[PDB]
Parts: sequence; structure tokens; C-alpha cells
Amino acid sequence: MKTVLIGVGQAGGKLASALQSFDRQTGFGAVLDAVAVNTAKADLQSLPVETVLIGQDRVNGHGVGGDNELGAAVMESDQTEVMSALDGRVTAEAESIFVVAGLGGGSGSGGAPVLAKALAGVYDVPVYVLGILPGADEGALYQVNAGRSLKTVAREADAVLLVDNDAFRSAGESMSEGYDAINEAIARRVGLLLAAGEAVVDTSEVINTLRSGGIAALGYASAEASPNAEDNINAVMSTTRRAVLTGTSLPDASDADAALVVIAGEPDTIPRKGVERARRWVEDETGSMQVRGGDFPLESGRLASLVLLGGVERSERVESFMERAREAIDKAET
Amino acid sequence: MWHSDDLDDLLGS
Ligand SMILES: Nc1nc2c(ncn2[C@@H]2O[C@H](COP(=O)(O)OP(=O)(O)OP(O)(O)=S)[C@@H](O)[C@H]2O)c(=O)[nH]1
Repeated sequence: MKTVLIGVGQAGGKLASALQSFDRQTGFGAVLDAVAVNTAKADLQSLPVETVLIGQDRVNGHGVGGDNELGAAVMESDQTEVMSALDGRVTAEAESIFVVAGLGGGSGSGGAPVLAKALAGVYDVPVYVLGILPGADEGALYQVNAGRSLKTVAREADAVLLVDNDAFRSAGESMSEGYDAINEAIARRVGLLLAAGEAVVDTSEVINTLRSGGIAALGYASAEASPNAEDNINAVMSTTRRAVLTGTSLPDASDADAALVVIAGEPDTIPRKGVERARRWVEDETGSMQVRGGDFPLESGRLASLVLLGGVERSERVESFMERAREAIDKAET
Repeated sequence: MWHSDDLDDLLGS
């Protein structure tokens, strides 16, 4: 799936850079372009992608400091300059557009829905939001920003693929290492999903999986491959289970309307019975009547299952997240 | 098949 990335805010520009960097290093070429939009000048200066600074007449290049409503207003006023960065960038070859944002911030939170709603109303391709959910320890302000933002993008975007920061943690890590590690894991997951269509899993399988709308999740897990395909039947079953149950970008995302199961690895090592049974298992676990599947042939000593879940519902993490956010607002209104 | 230049496994850890 050939795509155009637009980061909004600091986290968004960082994740958008990591994804483009993954696509470039591997040579997949799925990312046709990447642009970062922000209101903090310093954030933009460090990024290796095209950058657009907006809002200087309001906040003088120093960000909106977690003010969601200021983040939205600036994107409203300055969207033409944003859209115009995309003129020569959203080419004809684009099969989708990802608006990448941290939902808890001010700029991404405010600007992402605005830009998503603007793009969705003109381009023929799907507009997706790759949205970062704040960790549960983050301040009430960030929970509230994300709550409102998530609600808005879930209506305006064609789908919202969610990344839970709390899902990607390593003991002992520094603050910046943590963020980079999250971005890098997301980049590999999303990049492979985008690359599968470029060869074999048609890009249309991704589109039809996300077509239902609302929240999506992306699962990943891998295992060493034996050269003999028959030895890898268990490996395919278990990576697929892990991808759906533990390795998902949003925790507890099993209950989904649609799914796409991609088994990646060397063709000779991928067993027929493993793949068939793994897909059937996903269908039983999700309850979905729209489980699609395909294989991604690539050089590796391993096998992996990459499972996209579209129309995710009844996720404990999402429900917990919305619950605390509403409690912050209730407490704030007094 | 997508062939890998460089020593890092695409599906590595
Ligand atoms: N996965 C990931 N999350 C990040 C990264 N940087 C910040 N975040 C998270 O994103 C949220 C903040 O969004 P951020 O993009 O930094 O704010 P902003 O939109 O630029 O605007 P702000 O400075 O007014 S709070 C927080 O939840 C934070 O934990 C990153 O590099 N990777």
C-alpha cells in the first residue's frame, strides 16, 4: 500500500519520521512522501522530513502547550499552507493517507481531526489516523485531550489505528529511548503492513479490512523458522495467537469486525496447514465474518504473523481510557 | 521474494 504520511505535532512528526526511515532503509518504497506539521519550531528542525511551521502569528513558534482548542484553531486558519505542502506530495500513486498524531498533546490532538476531516473531503483514497494513546500515568490534561481527540478522529477519519504507549515498555529504559523504541516497533509493524502490498497480499485487503471504520489495531509476533515447512506449523499458530493476544498495538483488541492475517517469511518455510489453521483460529477468536489472509514472501531466518484488526470493540484498555478521561473532565468542571 | 541486503533480519527482535 503506497502511502503519504503527515505528522501533526511533536510525537506525530517523530513517528512519521521513523516509519519513513524504515521504508527507506528496507527499500520497500511504500512511503511516497512524509511531511511534519507543528507549531513548535524546534521540533521541526530536528526532523529529516519536509516540515511546515504553522501558527506563528498566534504562538510564535513555541507550541500550544497542551491547549487542544488552540491546536485546532491554528490548523483551521493555516490548513491551506498545510494542504499545499501536499500538492506535489500526495501524488496519483498514493493509495492512502496517514495523519500521524499523539492524541494527548495540544497540536496533534487539536490539529489531527481538523486535517483528517479536510483531507477526507477531497481525496478519493482513505484517510487514516495513526493515533498515539497516552500512557495511563500521563496527566489528566493529556487524558482529556486524547479522549476528545479520539472521539473526533473516529468519526472524521476512515479509520484510527491506535498505538498504546503503555503497550511498549522495557525495564530500565531512558525517557527518550522509550519513545524511540515505541516509534521503531510501530514503524516495523506498519512498514511491513504497507510493504506487503508492494511485493503477495493485495493492497485492497488492507483497505477492505479498515473499511468498516472506527478503531483499528495491528498485531505482530515472530519466531525462528525451520527450513522445513512442516516443522513450522506450531510456529505459525503461536505467532498468530501472540499477534492477536499479546503483540497488538492496542491491548485487548480481539473483538473486531474485520481482520487481515499476513504470515511473513520465506515461501518454502510457510506450511499450508499452519496458515489455514491460523486464519481459522483468528476467525474463531475474533468472531469476525470478514477475516482475510495472505502471505508476504521475504528473506528472513524467521516467520511472523502480522494481524490487522479493523473495527475493534469492547477493549478493556479503550474503555478504561475513556472512563478516566470522563472522570477528569467531571472533576475539572467543578 | 524480497531479498535483504544488510545483516539485520527484517523480522528480528
Ligand atoms: N510513541 C510516541 N509518543 C510520544 C512521542 N513524543 C511524545 N509522545 C506522546 O505524545 C503525547 C504528546 O504529544 P506531543 O506530540 O508531544 O504534543 P504536541 O501536539 O506536539 O503539543 P504540546 O507540546 O502542546 S503537549 C504524549 O502522550 C506523549 O507521551 C514519541 O516520540 N513517540
